[PDB]
Amino acid sequence: KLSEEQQHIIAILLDAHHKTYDPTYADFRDFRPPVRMSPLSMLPHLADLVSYSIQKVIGFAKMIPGFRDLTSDDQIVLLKSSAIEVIMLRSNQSFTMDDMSWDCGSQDYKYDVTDVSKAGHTLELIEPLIKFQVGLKKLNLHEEEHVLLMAICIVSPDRPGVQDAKLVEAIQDRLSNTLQTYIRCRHPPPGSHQLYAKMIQKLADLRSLNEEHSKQYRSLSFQPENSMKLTPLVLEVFG
Amino acid sequence: KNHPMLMNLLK
Ligand SMILES: C=C1[C@H](O)CC(=C/C=C2\CCC[C@]3(C)[C@@H]([C@H](C)[C@H](CCCC)CCC(C)(C)O)CC[C@@H]23)C[C@H]1O
Repeated sequence: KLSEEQQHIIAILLDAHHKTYDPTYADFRDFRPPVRMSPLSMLPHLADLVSYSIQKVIGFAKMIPGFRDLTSDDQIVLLKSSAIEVIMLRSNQSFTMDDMSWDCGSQDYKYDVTDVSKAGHTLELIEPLIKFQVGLKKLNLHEEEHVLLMAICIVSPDRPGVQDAKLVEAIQDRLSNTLQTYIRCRHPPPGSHQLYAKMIQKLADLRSLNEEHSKQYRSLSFQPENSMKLTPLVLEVFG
Repeated sequence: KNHPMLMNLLK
C-alpha cells in the first residue's frame, strides 16, 4: 500500500543511514582511547564518540528529503536541538539487552552504566537512558521504521528557534504519513495503531531525556576542566 | 552565537 513517493522516501533514508552508520565501528580506533581505571577517565573517549556521532547525524539529516531546502538557520536550530536525541536513537543499534550496554565490536568499545558515569553523568540520568534503550529494543523495529523515526525526530516543527515551522511540519507530515503507511503494510489494526503510538511515546521520552540532559551538560561543561576535554563541535552544538 | 563548523558540515 506504499506509494512510490513513500517508497522513494524510505529508500533515500535507508541509503543515508547506511552511509552514515558503520556497524563495524572501525572509526572508533581513532578516538582518544577509553580508560576504565581518575575522575572522568571515560570523558575523552565518550566526548569523541559523541562528536563523531554528531557529524554522522548531520550527514543523515542532509539527506532527509527537503531538509537541505530549509534555511541554514532552521537546519542549525533543528540539528542543535535534536542531535542528542538522534544519538540516543541511533545508539539503539549497538545497544544489547544482554547486560544493558552498547557493544561496538569489543570489550574496549563496549559501554556500560559505569563507563558513562566516568564521563561525568549521574546515574539518575543514565538509568532513564538505559530504560529508554530497553523499551525501544523491545519494539523490534524494522530498519525502515528506525530511519523514519530518526528523520521525524530531526524535522520537528516544535523545536525552539525554528522560523519556518510550517515548512518543517510539511516535511515531518510526509515522513509521519510514510511511517504510518509502512506500519499498516506490516500490521493490520489494531496492532498498527499500537506500534505507532509506542513510537510516538519514544519521541516524547527523547524530548524528556534531552531537557534533563541540557541541565546536566550545563553543570558538567560549565566546569572549564571538563569543557576542555570535549571537542570543538560538541562545544559548538551543545552551546 | 555563530556555528561555523555546523554550517560547514551542512554545505
Ligand atoms: C555510533 C554509535 C552511536 O552514534 C552512539 C553509540 C552509543 C551511545 C552511547 C553510549 C555512551 C554514552 C552515550 C554517548 C550517551 C551520552 C554520554 C549522553 C551524554 C552526552 C550528551 C551530549 C547521555 C545523556 C544522559 C541521558 C546521561 O544525561 C547517549 C548515547 C550513549 C555507539 C554507536 O551506536
